Amino acid sequence: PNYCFAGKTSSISDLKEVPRKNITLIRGLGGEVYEGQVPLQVAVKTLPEVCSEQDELDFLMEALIISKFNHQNIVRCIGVSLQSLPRFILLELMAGGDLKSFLRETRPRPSQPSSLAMLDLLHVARDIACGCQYLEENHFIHRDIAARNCLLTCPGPGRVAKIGDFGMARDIGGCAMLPVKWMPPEAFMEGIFTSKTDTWSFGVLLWEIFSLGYMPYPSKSNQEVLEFVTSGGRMDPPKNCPGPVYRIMTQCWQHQPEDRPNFAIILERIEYCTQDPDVINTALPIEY
Ligand SMILES: C[C@H]1Oc2cc(cnc2N)-c2c(C3CC3)nn(C)c2CN(C)C(=O)c2ccc(F)cc21
Repeated sequence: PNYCFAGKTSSISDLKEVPRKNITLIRGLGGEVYEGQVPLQVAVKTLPEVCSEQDELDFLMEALIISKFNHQNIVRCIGVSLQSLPRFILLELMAGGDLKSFLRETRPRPSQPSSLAMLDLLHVARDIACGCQYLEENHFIHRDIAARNCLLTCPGPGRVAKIGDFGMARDIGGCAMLPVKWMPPEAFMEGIFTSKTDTWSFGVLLWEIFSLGYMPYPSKSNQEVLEFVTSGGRMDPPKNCPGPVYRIMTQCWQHQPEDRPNFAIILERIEYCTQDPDVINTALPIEY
């Protein structure tokens, strides 16, 4: 199978095959994902040896997708190991892990009262919006911009957030498998996807970030979300969320895709929130 990006067509022959003998698995991280070494530290995405032909093409497509991107806020691909079984996709090891687990585990707590501040959250949001802007200007529609699909370079203050998973854009599973909680009305009703699909999803990711890793639409099922969103329903601000941050979310959630901001506008608004002392001086809630 072939793949086209930035006006250039590529094939499996363009993937950087890393000799299997050079790869060593260290631990399971959560097909399985392992921490590995090539010394270069890597996250090893594996293809189960017992899989369908569609699973193989999906895996090969994902390798092509990630290898052709070149941006600071998109996970790097070191190479692949497709000439040995199980097949491997070699990614940049992101020591901070996924954004969802990070937010949940690093929540300000009585023991860690200042573990995260509004500025840490704004920096993550900017980093992903910068990755989204690169995808938008390269006419790539992600389809699942969500905390679970983002990674961090380290747990510390100099962390860099990156988009780490491209399984959804690759697929294009059933109804209860569509990430309807991250989807705008024209995507779940008409199956229409544009650059404005990622804007809506980004607003939901912003809610995930500022809620510190909660599941969107608390207590609502997929069908309830579908009906809620269709009827003009929107999420409330996460706890202690400054008004200017929530305003970015509600602009991302405009019913008409044309009324939703592009990522250059999102980045300008995130930048303004970081400069605003009334935003960054707001204390995050302390979980008991
Ligand atoms: C495929 C996988 O990639 C990585 C996974 C990790 C780090 N870095 C890369 N590149 C990683 C680590 C290591 C620091 C220990 N801990 N956790 C919790 C994860 C996440 N995870 C198990 C994944 O399956 C995952 C999730 C989202 C994603 F977007 C890509 C990946």
